[PDB]
Amino acid sequence: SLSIIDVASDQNLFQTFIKEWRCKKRFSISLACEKIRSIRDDGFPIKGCDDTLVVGLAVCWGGRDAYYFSLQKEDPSLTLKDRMWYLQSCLRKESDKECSVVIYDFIQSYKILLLSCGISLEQSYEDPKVACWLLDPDSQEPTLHSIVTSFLPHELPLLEGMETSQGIQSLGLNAGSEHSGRYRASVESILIFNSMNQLNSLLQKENLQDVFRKVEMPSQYCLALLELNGIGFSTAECESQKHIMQAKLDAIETQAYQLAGHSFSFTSSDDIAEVLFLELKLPPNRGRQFSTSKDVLNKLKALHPLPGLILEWRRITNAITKVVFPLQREKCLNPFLGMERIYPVSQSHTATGRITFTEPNIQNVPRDFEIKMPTMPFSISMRHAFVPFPGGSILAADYSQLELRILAHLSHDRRLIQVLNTGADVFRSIAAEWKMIEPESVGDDLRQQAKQICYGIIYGMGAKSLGEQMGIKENDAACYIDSFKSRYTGINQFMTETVKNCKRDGFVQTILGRRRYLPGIKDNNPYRKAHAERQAINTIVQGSAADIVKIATVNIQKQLETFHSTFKSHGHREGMFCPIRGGFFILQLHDELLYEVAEEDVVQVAQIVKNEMESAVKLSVKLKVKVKIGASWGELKDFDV
DNA sequence: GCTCTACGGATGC
DNA sequence: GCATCCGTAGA
Ligand SMILES: Nc1nc2c(ncn2[C@H]2C[C@H](O)[C@@H](COP(=O)(O)OP(=O)(O)OP(=O)(O)O)O2)c(=O)[nH]1
Ligand SMILES: [Mg+2]
Repeated sequence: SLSIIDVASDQNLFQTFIKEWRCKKRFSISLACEKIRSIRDDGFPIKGCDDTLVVGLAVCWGGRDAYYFSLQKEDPSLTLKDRMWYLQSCLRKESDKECSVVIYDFIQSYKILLLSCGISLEQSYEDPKVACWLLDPDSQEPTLHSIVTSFLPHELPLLEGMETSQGIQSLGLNAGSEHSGRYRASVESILIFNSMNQLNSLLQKENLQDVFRKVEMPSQYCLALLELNGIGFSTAECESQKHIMQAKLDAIETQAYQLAGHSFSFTSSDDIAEVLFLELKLPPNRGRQFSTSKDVLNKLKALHPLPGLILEWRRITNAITKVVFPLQREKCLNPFLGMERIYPVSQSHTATGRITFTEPNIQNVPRDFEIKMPTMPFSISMRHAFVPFPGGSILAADYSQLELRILAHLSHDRRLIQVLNTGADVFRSIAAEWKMIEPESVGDDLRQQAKQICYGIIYGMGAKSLGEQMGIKENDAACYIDSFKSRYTGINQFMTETVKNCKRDGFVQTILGRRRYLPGIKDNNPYRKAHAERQAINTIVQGSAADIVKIATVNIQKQLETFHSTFKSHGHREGMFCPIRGGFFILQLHDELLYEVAEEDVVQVAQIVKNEMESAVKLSVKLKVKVKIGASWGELKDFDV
């Protein structure tokens, strides 16, 4: 049954444990976290919540043995200094010592080990959660109990009465359900080592271990570093943007109240519909009798401008309560950098394979949009609020149209490869063809509309929605659909091949092999089947783009680790002088790698990032990037050097 | 009958 | 009233 060995009680036992740890090439370390129970005696205070504390580690290199490395200050021969030195030495990789450390919730445990314990993990990582996601990307978030049930059933009764292993977070890190951190961490290590061995066998069966250990887990390490750095924030810039946005919101509200007389509430869809359709003419679209989406008011723009006022009000409100308040709320402070950063929580459990940041979402920050504030547009830019550290600069690296290049790779579209290799900007060409204007005289918003039209046609947009977005008839939209499909015959061939392969195999394989299972391809409902086909087409391209982005991130992290000898992260600086000099991955936009590169190495790291992103996994189409240097995320001036 | 994600407000059996 | 649904934003 349970077998926990206190390696911090006897000197000879400690030395034997250290020797066995050094001899072994695969660990299962885990973190024991309890309540304060009240500081500096019970253990290291974990950064963030002040009600939790770390007590020690639990290592299990096979079997039920759960050697517990106690970090408690209460064997006098083993002081904190020598114990921590041994822990760091055994957790440091050197002289080609292959060691696969297995850690549940690797990102959070890495952050805890660095920020509180001051221990820099440098070995390989084998997060069981990441392997579980790799097996079933579109499945729900893998709880500890879920992995134990689905991969290690025989060890299930060891979790008897352990209901704390249900809230996503590992039982080792939470402090509820009693179960003092010793037993919790030890049993957690026992569970995760064997479940990760089973996960490795399954990965070998599915031929997914190479991607798991070469790109997926190194990208998880890069995301951990991202979480320790965190995207920048300026506070004052966001305050100014909020003040201007609120002033414009008040002006719009007063103008609308003057126009319509009464004080109808914008937030109420029923009130808006009543004041628009059944009271002030404004014939409806094709209570809640009439739809009141953004598209409806956008269509009703040639009429009197109240729908435009409501659209501006809605956009400003969405920017002010969904993007401004969350940033001002979940905003931290970094005393070492002297500036107010904000650390998002990364999540790689997305369906296609992208990385999305929660609490808050830095990716869904609306870009620069002009506002009509009479006094010419103020061009409200709250991405301006994401300033880097003083003496640094954002070094964003956005791929030239990435799903297009990956499409041309996996289509054998001679036309598309020819167009993309010799830069022609397919989206600008589409805008020029649609609007009959010259390709050199197309605005940014027209370019974005053309890009969303092209991607829609790629991903099976219907004629009705195509005509609705493009402002043309159903027949004209269908004719445009056939014109686009015939122009790129390889794209259509790839679409049919994708649908056939997803129907035959039940899943779709990414460029490296991170298969996504789509049983809906066998659905009988026509809408569900069509959605499954479209999401399979989008998976093999979008997940491939995210996987290429992860490879580029891994390569850039490697190159900025060998070069620019310094701490690998701001959290590394906090745990363990001189000006800042490094890359410091801060944010990802599913095709764009924002880096908090210092001013001294702006050119060098810019060249390194561009080279490692272009020289990443190569296709029949050259992968182009547009490195943009900015004093913030707003003024990203082009950087072709 | 474009995809992926988050996320706050609106309904809701 | 948890529990989604829906509509907004980014890619
Ligand atoms: N289905 C769908 N996918 C999109 C859409 N926009 C972007 N994607 C994907 C394509 C790329 O993998 C990724 C990059 O989005 P961007 O806004 O940066 O456009 P893109 O990089 O393709 O071109 P650009 O940066 O303007 O030169 O997002 C869209 O409107 N629909
Ligand atoms: Mg791009």
